[PDB]
Amino acid sequence: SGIVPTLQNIVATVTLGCRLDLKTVALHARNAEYNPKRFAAVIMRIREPKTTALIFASGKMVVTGAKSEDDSKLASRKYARIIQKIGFAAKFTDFKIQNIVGSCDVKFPIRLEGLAFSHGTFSSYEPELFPGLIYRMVKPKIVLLIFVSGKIVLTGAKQREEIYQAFEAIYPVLSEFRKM
Amino acid sequence: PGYYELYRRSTIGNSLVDALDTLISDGRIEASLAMRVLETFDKVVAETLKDNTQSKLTVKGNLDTYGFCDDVWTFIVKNCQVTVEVISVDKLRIVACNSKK
Repeated sequence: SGIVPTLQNIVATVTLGCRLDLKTVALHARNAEYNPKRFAAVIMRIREPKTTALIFASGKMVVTGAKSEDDSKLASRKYARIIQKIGFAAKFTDFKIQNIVGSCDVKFPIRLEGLAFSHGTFSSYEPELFPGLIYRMVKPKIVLLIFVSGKIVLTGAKQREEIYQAFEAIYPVLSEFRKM
Repeated sequence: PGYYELYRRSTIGNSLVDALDTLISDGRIEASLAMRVLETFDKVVAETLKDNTQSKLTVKGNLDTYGFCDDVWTFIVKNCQVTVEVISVDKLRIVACNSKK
């Protein structure tokens, strides 16, 4: 294909192994918002790497927004370090990436309804609901959002390799339905 | 069944606390009476700012820190432009409460 999808977002979970007083975290950490009435967790953001963590009373958290596996682990470590610095027996445990999202640009337009009619068992296209075509790939198990513009969204991957393999697999069919 | 107390941290509210404390130290009033004045103050400020305020200013700058706890927003804006009715400000702390119950 000659193109390599760009990783745009990585979601990871981390068990800090120790109960937390969310009310206290929200009070001593900067850039933290806590509104239990709507979500039972403290939302905290940091600038390097630019990410957002969801911290729970159970001591477990979700780190989002990271653009690489390293930034994800690194950011996760900083959040844990803050929880500690606040006064908890937090530890960096069970780090695990749960989802990777990537995007592409094949540069050419795509006749989506032709692609949907051709691959009916994998794609759901109804512009009324959503402008992009939803392609549910089997191997690897990656969901793609194909747009008329040639823009491609790939998600559902746990290894960055799946995004790459998903894109290579779809390129031929994308090319086949190129508007030209 | 009351009003926010953040306004007691303002220039006029802090001055009232000062005046109130001198009368307490002079033994001219009881602390309870002072507290009751402060609680009336909270109401009066909320009503005066709501009915006798016309100005509309705007702040533009870099959000250094934000925070949201207990239905309160706190923001520290650095290197910003405050325009009233234009003012350059190195740092500005903003503490705000919900307009709703």
